[PDB]
Amino acid sequence: DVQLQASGGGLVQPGGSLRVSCAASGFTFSSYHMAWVRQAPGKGLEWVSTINPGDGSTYYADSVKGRFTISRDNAKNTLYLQMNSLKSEDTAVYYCAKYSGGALDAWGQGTQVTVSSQSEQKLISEEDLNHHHHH
Repeated sequence: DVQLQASGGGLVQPGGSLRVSCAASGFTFSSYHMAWVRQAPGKGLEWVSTINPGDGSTYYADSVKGRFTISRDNAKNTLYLQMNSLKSEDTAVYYCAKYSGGALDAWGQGTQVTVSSQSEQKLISEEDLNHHHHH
């Protein structure tokens, strides 16, 4: 009936910030209930945050109320989340789903989010510079 897709996972450091999103297709956010779930190596998925259309009543998994930020657009069909104050916990796969009782079903694709340290490598071997050249 309703299928959604999530992505935008990146590599951050313990205490950074990651902006992930989930483009749904089938209904409107400012009318239906949605949430952001996560699944670490294996696990069984966990509802991190849930947003309510209209007033704005927000609910979290408690251990993420002051960790992740669940927000969305009333006219764009998308679910965004801010991954701040990491602690090797955010490292998992997040999905977006509609609320229908007290648990999420998760129909998203699966955004791979990971947290590490000293991973600024990118391989250049040609001086990245900054703006000392514009061809």
